[PDB]
Amino acid sequence: ATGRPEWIWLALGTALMGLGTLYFLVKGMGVSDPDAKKFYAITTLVPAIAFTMYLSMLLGYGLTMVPFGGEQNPIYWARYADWLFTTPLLLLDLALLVDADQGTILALVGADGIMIGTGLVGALTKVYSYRFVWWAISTAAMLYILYVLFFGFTSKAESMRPEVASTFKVLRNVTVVLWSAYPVVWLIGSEGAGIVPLNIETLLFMVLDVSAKVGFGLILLRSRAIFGEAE
Ligand SMILES: CCCCCCCC/C=C/CCCCCCCC(=O)OC[C@H](O)CO
Ligand SMILES: CCCCCCCC/C=C\CCCCCCCC(=O)OC[C@H](O)CO
Ligand SMILES: CCCCCCCC/C=C\CCCCCCCC(=O)OC[C@H](O)CO
Ligand SMILES: CCCCCCCC/C=C\CCCCCCCC(=O)OC[C@H](O)CO
Ligand SMILES: *C\C=C(C)/C=C/C=C(C)/C=C/C1=C(C)CCCC1(C)C
Repeated sequence: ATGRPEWIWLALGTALMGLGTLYFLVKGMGVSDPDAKKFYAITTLVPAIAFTMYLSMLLGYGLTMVPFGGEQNPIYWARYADWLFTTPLLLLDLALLVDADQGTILALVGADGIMIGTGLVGALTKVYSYRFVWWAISTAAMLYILYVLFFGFTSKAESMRPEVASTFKVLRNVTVVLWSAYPVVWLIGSEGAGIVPLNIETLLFMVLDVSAKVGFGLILLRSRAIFGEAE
């Protein structure tokens, strides 16, 4: 409904995830290389899931009211349903690019699950001061992920094919900068201190989400690093 001022950004987000899904879908037709097919499958699913959850927030299904600080506070819980399934897939794109081992993949996906899950608990907590305890644990799990992407993945990438290493380093830098903004927006927005209003908070997440999913995919899927070395 248009009674919520943030609706314009939810509608724009819905449209851009939908167009991004359609573009990757058609671009992925004809790809027969089995390696490339993995990356197209992982990367096309990411905006498709986000499309459905931006639509649920636009129509009002993905919104709940949570009492804290005396007031009833609108909390879009569908963001966490979105991020639970899309953030592991983005990490898989990076780990498959560098041929990460299985133990490291499991550690990354597990820390990511702890990240989003404790962020969800913090979003729905009724005692104000406890919301920030959960924010801190979630941020600690994120810092572990960022550490592994630098001091574990970067070291191996330098020992692989040059195009793999070069594409990895670009996507790593994009991920580190964009993921690090998310905890800041939560802390000063309606889920945390309440300094920035919800309509502006929704704009900022919309720009971060499209850049981290559609922009990330455009860089990856235009690279030759996703094809096997063939003659
Ligand atoms: C790829 C090309 C596209 C480039 C696009 C990049 C733009 C990102 C914008 C961000 C935040 C905008 C923040 C706007 C803040 C307005 C809030 C305000 O000023 O409200 C006044 C208030 O009533 C009294 O303080
Ligand atoms: C206006 C359009 C709105 C947005 C569109 C609606 C999205 C939700 C619907 C469908 C899922 C469609 C398929 C998603 C799975 C794609 C996976 C893929 O492309 O895999 C390629 C691989 O190479 C194969 O082996
Ligand atoms: C490789 C793995 C691929 C993973 C593919 C999975 C994508 C699932 C997508 C979307 C719908 C999300 C639906 C979430 C359901 C929430 C419904 C609910 O619990 O509502 C409670 C209550 O009724 C109201 O507050
Ligand atoms: C690498 C990724 C880093 C992610 C983790 C970085 C955490 C730092 C955040 C916040 C302290 C900001 C102030 C919190 C106190 C809010 C009360 C207040 O002073 O109001 C705000 C003021 O108006 C305007 O700064
Ligand atoms: C879909 C796009 C991406 C990059 C999503 C990123 C989400 C996070 C980095 C979440 C961060 C949080 C932390 C670490 C602190 C509490 C709140 C969050 C769950 C938003």
